[PDB]
Amino acid sequence: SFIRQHLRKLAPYQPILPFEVLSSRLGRKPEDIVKLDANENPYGPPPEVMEALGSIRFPYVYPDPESRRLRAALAQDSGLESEYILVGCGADELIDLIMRCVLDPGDKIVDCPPTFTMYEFDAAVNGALVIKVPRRPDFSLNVEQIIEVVKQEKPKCIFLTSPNNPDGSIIDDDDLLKILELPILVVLDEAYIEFSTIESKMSWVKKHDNLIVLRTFSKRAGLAGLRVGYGAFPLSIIKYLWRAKQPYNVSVAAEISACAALQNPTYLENVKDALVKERGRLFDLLKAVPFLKPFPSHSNFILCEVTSGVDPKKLKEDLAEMGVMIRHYSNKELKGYVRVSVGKPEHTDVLMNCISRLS
Amino acid sequence: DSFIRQHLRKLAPYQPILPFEVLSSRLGRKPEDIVKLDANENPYGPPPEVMEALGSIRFPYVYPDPESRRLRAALAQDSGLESEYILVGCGADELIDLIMRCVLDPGDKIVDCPPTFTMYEFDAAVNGALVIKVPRRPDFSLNVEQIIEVVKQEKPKCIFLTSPNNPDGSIIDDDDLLKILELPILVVLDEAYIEFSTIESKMSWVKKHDNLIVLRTFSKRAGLAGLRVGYGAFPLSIIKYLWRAKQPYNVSVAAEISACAALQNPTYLENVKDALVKERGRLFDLLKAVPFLKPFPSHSNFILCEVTSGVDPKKLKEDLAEMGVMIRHYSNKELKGYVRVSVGKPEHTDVLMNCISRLS
Ligand SMILES: *[C@H](N[C@H](COP(=O)(O)O)Cc1c[nH]cn1)c1c(COP(=O)(O)O)cnc(C)c1O
Ligand SMILES: Cc1ncc(COP(=O)(O)O)c(CN[C@H](COP(=O)(O)O)Cc2c[nH]cn2)c1O
Ligand code: NA
Ligand code: NA
Repeated sequence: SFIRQHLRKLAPYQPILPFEVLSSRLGRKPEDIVKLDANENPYGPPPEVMEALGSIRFPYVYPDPESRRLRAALAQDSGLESEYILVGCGADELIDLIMRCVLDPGDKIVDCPPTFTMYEFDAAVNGALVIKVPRRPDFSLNVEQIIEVVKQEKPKCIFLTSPNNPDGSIIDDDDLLKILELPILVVLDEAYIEFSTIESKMSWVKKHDNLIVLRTFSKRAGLAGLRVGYGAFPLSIIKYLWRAKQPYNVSVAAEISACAALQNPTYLENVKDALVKERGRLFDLLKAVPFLKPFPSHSNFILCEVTSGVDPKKLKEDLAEMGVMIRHYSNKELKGYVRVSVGKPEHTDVLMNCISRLS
Repeated sequence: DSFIRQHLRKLAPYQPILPFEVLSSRLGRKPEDIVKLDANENPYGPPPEVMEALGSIRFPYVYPDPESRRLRAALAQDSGLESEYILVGCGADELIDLIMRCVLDPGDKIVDCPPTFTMYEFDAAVNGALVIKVPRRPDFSLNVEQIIEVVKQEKPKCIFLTSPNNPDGSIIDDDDLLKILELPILVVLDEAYIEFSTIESKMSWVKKHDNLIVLRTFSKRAGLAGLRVGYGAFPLSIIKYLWRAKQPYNVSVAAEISACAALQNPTYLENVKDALVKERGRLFDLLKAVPFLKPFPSHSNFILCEVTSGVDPKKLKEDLAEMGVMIRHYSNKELKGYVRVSVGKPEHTDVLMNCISRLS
């Protein structure tokens, strides 16, 4: 085989399926499926987006390789100069790009599960070796053990999600600053920060040349399908990433949609506020379910430990049969939980109705 | 001193081109007053079904199908090849890079046959592979006897072969391709421009050659370069592993929707292809009459010219840009002596020739 040896036993990522595919499999129209498994924004993007997408002037022309219009808009949005900002085909592209540019095969990376499964997946694809330092029972980082493995094994980078996926807890500044004192590249993933009251740390990259901060349009801004994310990078790192990055992965539709979304700050704030409001209602409803233990969250989702002998995978599959999709991941660190995205109030109501009829 | 991998600290960047909105600002001209013939884009745009579909996307806020299965079903119908052999990429660019990422360890070797598409050498450098060059012959044909000899000597993992080639447009004949396929190497045949030729696609060959991959795109004939959607035919023993290593969601909803829509209008696709083939012949004869340009025959939607008579090819390209016409010049050893002119509308050719006369 021509395939690289380390890929021959790669464990694949476990993606989820969209409405058009779910319809065929569940026997339901898309409008008759409640989809709470990928932290998507059920309100969709501001109306400016579909107006812009239906009037793209140059679909036949390659996109701007420098995404300079969006980066100017992001400099306005973030307060960080555009020289520090890269745009990616989702935050996913930037996670992978960082690893491709920093990790030689055999280099080590620290991961803190339970967390976003793409870090371990991307490390495996790139031939890096993962050092797992598990989070504490309250999902907080074990900084003492992070420091120890960093001293002992000299990993090159660590990814840290805040608000974390899948539980939604936030990393306190002092923990992050303690890790930034180490000779390691820290990538702070702020994919869900808009659902919190915490300020983005994008500006910190000007004071820490071993910090990257990642963001996305996929969740709050309702553009998951168009694939557009971004990040703040130290100038000493971004100069090399520019040279190694693929020229045209950010499509014209991605750039146009993100710029259009930013033109409606009132819509973006209102949908965010609606989702934050429903998060509290959903939490209280799930807490009353005898076999679910929800955790507090600053994101647009709620993690539930499944208790009382209930099979968490079967719970997820049973709800899917009933027309409601929630997230279950089959690996050792996550298989005991289910993760419920925050949707419209009527989506929560359907979910709780289905839960009440289980078994 | 730096977190960046050592081999990337010396990387030569790719030289991309700029879109109309950036050109307008840089040149001080409206886009309608800029003639853009530097990236093999289709000036007619995609079939009208595409902008209709893009304006009515139902679920922009939902992740796309990680398996792009609706488009792959349509591509199976279009190509006659079963969908299990077909991958969809964020442009053919994604598939070129994906192949290299899955097949080349650092230090592994790839054969390249310049002058050709510069992304092969760029992607090889980014992935830490070693490029083994077998230059094409003076008529741009492959040197099969040298490819055979170098494969035995260097034991490379793969070879990329463009047909119609970028930047000259010549085609690889079946016997040369078959001889190369007998070698212990992965052969990637890049058919990005095949629709502008009279040659049939070889996607079906991957069912009998498990060391052949065939790449295609919607960016050129189908007018979807900005939406980023390409595809390829892969042996089942290779595709199984590419599926596992591929990023889940790089093919956007807009990419899948636009490509499916384009395929609903075969008449439009044929008519714009025929208009571009017709203008290719007219453009060739006009360029041939320019004393300091030597155009080469082409089966694609572009014409390569050797710049002769002591004329600076880079300055020619930059002077034309100052007049509002963009053609391709690439600054590397094998390509710097040429300019490449994409085939546009007849009126685009006419502006180009006016500007050439004003330099001459
Ligand atoms: C968005 N993650 C989403 C949920 O994935 P999962 O936790 O259920 O496995 C969807 C996704 C996207 N790629 C893989 N899964 C996300 C991203 C990336 O979002 P974009 O690429 O769309 O910008 C990055 N970082 C985090 C923490 C999350 O949750
Ligand atoms: C032989 C060949 N195979 C694949 C692609 C990629 O097509 P996609 O499906 O990804 O759109 C191209 C496109 N080449 C264009 C001219 O590039 P140029 O020759 O350097 O001027 C534009 C481009 C895209 N990426 C870098 N350049 C090509 O010619
Ligand atoms: Na409970
Ligand atoms: Na001539």
